[PDB]
Amino acid sequence: MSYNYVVTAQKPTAVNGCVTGHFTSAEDLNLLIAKNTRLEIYVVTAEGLRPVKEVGMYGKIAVMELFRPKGESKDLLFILTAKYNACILEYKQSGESIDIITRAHGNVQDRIGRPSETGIIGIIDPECRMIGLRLYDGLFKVIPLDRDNKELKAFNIRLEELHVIDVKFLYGCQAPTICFVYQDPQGRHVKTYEVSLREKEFNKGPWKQENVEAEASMVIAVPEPFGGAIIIGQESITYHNGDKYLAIAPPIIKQSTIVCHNRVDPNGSRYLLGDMEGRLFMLLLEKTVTLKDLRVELLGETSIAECLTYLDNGVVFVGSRLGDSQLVKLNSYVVAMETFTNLGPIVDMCVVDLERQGQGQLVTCSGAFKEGSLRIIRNGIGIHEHASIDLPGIKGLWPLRSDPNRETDDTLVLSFVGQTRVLMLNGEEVEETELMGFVDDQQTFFCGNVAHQQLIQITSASVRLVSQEPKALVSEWKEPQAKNISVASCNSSQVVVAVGRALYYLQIHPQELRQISHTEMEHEVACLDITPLGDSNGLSPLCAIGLWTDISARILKLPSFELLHKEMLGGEIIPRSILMTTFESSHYLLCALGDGALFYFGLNIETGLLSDRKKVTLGTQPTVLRTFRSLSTTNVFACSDRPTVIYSSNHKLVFSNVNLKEVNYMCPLNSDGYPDSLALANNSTLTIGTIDEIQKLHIRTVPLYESPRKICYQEVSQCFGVLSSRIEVQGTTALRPSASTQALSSSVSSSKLFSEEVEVHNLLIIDQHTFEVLHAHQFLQNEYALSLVSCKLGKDPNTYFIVGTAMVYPEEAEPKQGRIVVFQYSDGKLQTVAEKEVKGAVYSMVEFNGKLLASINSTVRLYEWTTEKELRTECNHYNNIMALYLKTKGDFILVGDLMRSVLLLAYKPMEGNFEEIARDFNPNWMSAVEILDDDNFLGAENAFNLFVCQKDSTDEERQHLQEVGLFHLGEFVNVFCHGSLVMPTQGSVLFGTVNGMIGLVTSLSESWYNLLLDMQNRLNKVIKSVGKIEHSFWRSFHTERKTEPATGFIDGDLIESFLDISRPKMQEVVANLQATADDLIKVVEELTRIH
Amino acid sequence: MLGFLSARQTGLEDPLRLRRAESTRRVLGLELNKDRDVERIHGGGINTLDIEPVEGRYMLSGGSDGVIVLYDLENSSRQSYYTCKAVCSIGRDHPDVHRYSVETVQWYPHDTGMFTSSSFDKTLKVWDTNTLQTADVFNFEETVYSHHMSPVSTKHCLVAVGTRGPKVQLCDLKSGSCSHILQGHRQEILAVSWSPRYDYILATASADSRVKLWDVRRASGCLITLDQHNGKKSQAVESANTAHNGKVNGLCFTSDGLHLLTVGTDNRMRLWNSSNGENTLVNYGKVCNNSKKGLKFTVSCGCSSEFVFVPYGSTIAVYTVYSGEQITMLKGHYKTVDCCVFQSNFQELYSGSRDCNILAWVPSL
Repeated sequence: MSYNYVVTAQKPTAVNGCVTGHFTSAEDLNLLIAKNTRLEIYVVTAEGLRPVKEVGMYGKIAVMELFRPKGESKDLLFILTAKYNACILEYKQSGESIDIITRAHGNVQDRIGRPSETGIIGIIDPECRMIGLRLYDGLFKVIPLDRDNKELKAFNIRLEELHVIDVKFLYGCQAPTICFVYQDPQGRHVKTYEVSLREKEFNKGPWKQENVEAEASMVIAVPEPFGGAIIIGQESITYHNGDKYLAIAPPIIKQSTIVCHNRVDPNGSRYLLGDMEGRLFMLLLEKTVTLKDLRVELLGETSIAECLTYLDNGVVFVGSRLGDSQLVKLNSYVVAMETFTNLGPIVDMCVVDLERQGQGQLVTCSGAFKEGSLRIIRNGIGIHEHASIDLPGIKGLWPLRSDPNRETDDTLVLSFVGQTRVLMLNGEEVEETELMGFVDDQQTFFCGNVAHQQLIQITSASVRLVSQEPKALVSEWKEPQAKNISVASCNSSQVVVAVGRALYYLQIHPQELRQISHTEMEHEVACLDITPLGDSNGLSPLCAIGLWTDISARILKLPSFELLHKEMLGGEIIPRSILMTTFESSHYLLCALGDGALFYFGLNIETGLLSDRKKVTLGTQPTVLRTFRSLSTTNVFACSDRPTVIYSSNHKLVFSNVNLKEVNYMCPLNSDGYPDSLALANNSTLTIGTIDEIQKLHIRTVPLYESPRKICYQEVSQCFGVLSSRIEVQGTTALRPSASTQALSSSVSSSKLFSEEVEVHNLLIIDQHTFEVLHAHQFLQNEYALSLVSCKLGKDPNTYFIVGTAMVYPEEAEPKQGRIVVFQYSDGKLQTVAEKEVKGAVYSMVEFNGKLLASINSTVRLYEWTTEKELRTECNHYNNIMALYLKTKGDFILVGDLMRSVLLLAYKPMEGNFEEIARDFNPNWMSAVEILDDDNFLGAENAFNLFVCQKDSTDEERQHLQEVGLFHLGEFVNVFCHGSLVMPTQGSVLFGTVNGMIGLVTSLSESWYNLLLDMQNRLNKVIKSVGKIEHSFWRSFHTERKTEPATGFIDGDLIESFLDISRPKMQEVVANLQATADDLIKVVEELTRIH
Repeated sequence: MLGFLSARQTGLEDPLRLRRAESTRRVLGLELNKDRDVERIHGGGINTLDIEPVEGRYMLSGGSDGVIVLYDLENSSRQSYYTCKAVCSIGRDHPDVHRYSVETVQWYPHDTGMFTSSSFDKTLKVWDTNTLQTADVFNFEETVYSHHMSPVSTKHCLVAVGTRGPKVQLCDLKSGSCSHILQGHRQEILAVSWSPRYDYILATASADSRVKLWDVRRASGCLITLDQHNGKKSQAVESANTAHNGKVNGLCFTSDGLHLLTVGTDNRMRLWNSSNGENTLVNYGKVCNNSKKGLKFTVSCGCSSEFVFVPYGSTIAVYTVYSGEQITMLKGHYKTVDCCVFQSNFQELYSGSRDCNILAWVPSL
């Protein structure tokens, strides 16, 4: 609402550059990683990468290089922004306090110029004589390192060659000499210039230019011996020193284009190479001393490499924009010792609230090609590991208090296989012990404290009752015929074990175990629970059971074992655990199957009647439950492959994910040294600890090995629709199996309508739980899935997946054909309901008020869904250049255009037509569009900018949209969607970006906006930004045609930074304002509640 | 196009490369937009057009009829087809209307609320767009061929006025001023242009067959004078340092400001280094220029390739600036094309001609 807050929910994960040197100390080996706005420093150690510092830059890092001028203790850092801020950074550490000083800084932007096609290039003379920059066609900027230039004052040199592919300073030259590949009509060539710092002009190169490969894209300068330059083309690799010409054309590299390289040896004997297909390569140079020959070997397969650097001893870092970045060890083959999560380009995403809880969860289409996946981003509660002790095998855990006087848990019992073990756990120290009266030689089904200062241990063999003042054993109950115990359930007084289908009810009395009720069950007992609700006794009137065979949860009258309620759960999957518990006031029955399905019921301590059935699936593995009391209230822990904590708030169940990997069993443990903590055990280890108050994002990956494009969620079908594209090459076939080919069932478009590597397009039906690919529909040859929608249309009750496409032929620049296709997925079958032919590409679609709204090329049109199951066109709006983006609120439509920016178009139900309401008369290239509310409109610029439009308030000129906001995001936004990752500010929008950063936008009242605005400004003065860049510059809306101060946007990243600043530095900022200290602390803290 | 999207989207290529790269694809697909009309007012042929620099919605025209028209080029409709209606006009009745042909009209840069006109009535008039009344008027001893202001900055208020006199005229919009004179041209100055790039550099072209670049801050002398032979030919004075073999009636700077384009009556177009004034020797072939007055032409901007659009006959010749290839000759007009201006926003083009009509040229596909 004209006042907007933007905060980063997830930093960018993509790596645009990596470099390796001695930055932090002359004797440290450093690895530096630039992730967009983010700079990560590391020290390479004996084992692993020690992280040291991470800093934000106000800008997108274009260039990162370390270099060492004569007279410096250690390497210096040179950075160039994409807004062209230049800086020279030093690493300065005083004690454990650690700062990055700006030694020199300036902005090298030219007022105007033609941005070069292959992009910004930073380079540095091997002698640190100058920094070269090729920013624009026609010029070469020189930043002299000769004198002491603290302002980084630079100057251009006219470059006659107007098309330059790549350039590098050459080693070993009496004056800085650049070598470069450039294109003119007659071809591509490699040329050289000396750079006169006195003449401020170029001089003739040391060696004359030579013709090079038509596709030669990449220049490597070779170190002092051999000298010269190596030039990587798509087909061949050539070497030029100026006296000698060496060229090789390996067949092995023809398949891909080589996009990056790293020198391994300092003498330049070995270079790493990498390509768009993921192949790592080794380039070798054989050897008064000169170069004999070149050789290429294929080292392996890593993430598609944006950039790569060798560290030491066979470990290589892989930066990847397109997918997970890697740390990989070399062998013939390559193994990834480490994997760094990157939500790759987030091409699309959607917010789903599964479990029908309060909270959102994000599912993204991420990466591309080999690296494509879905990522599931959700919030969750982490846990603290105080102790983790290796105990493979744990089949169960129980807390026990041994000393009846002590109110603290002193004993952890662990059941194993044919045995039970007992933990002494004195303080923070845990060691194996024995316990009298307890058998170690059987596996333990249940144990704990019980009535009259006694202990009980149930096993496969007997239920053994134990007096704990003397210890030893008082009573024991075995099955009459001495058969084995199937399942165990016991509360402080009562006990029920089941042997097969048979059931025994026991009570606990002084030095006695009293059997009362007995019965045999229709089918075999699966799980039981007797935990008493409402107490008033300590005796439970009811019994909780579930069975094999019929798969039923049943509640029985405990004394009699008569059946109160039997609910039929259905399906081949049998119940793993059943639990009775109370949240708030209300009584639930919880029963969790072996597939992760957890049903929860309304329970009556009287009827035993289960009412209002509900089910959520958390996890795919059998889920076992344990109750644990956390401070005020009782919570149920759920152990599974997606471990979850379940409780109540506002009298409606809440399921919090837990940021752990997998948990087989758990019990709460509070000891004198481990207070109110939890006992968790997985297949390998038994870990101890507590729940982390603060929620951090948890991320899961579903690798597709092909490219996700759109994704959307069909609730009734309990699955996601996803449009994917795999590449095949010339009939065609893939290089690798991907999600589209792994499908359990699959179909191919039969359409009759329309009649060296090609995209093949699939609609994937994907299960919302297993995330397996249920079905794959493959489109026509040369068909493209563009837009995808899940909705029901017209008076027709069926929910459909609707997909717009285009026919992509090589001969044509924009598609003159395409189609809309209605699919329905029900009863595990993908059905094609209908087709609609269209005169071109369907770039976007949105369900509009029970109608379908699609855009085709220049045309935005509305479809109605007939009683005949078809699409009848209602109205066209033809005034557009390219309509790429659609959003809707009510009868309002927001249309994102390629260049014409945005339009609020409306539907007059009366005339059955379209009327333009208002337009943005500022031309902008749109990435995304969102409607904030009936008035304000959010939009994303091609240039990494955000803006906001608003319906104005007299003449017929009310058709003019005012711009009430402008902000430079620094990220390219692919998708906007309403929703939040949680549960002062109205509204919440999330956005996915190319670098993987996830943002959130929300609205503020003017009173707030202004407060934060001042706070921003005072904060700015006090905070020392890295490159000495100006924050207000950083955020200033900027393009070719415009540069303006950000307005109507508060930078959350900047504001949330106020909590980390020095206590005094805080009081400095506060000062006068418009308010004191802890007041702002309070505010800024609340503002973090939003993500 | 689908590739443009999917690339930009997976961030394969830089979003503003694909953007430039598309933009050029469009210029290439340029054709006469028969779906867009411009409302006819001018009774005399259209001598000049200028599209508002920021956001480019409104455009100024001027006629041999001495009228100035102001159009809104935007479309409010449900439809793709529309006319560009004239918002305002300086007409036969307007007290301050020009008496003779209006040769140039230019938006005061950096302030939309004011535009400027020069005429053959020997005046330069400074207008005010809201009030549509005069603001400043300047008079000259001779007819005004070309005027211009610096697109680069607010560091100064100077206008450069080309007149029949051999002296180049610098009028200062701040106060009345204009005692500032550039000397050394021997004939009519038929064109004047400020560098897009440098604040104080101006380029002047004269019937004296010469082109000079000045730093106006200097009391005496120019910076360079364009010699078409790069001085490989030894001439007596009065001969040497000529741009063309005829009147030089056109001037344009390439978008970056690093080169100059001149059109002569010698039927040639030459591209020059804007710094040292060397001839780059780009071909272009024969380009017909017979005009006795000045010749307005323009350059593309914001695309991979830079194009120049120069009126050629009743057509508009499109060339590539650096390469020197003729792309196409845009044909809509039935009589001689006097000027054309480029719409930077959408890659469209607008042309004025002696048929008293303004044609719209938009890219197709």
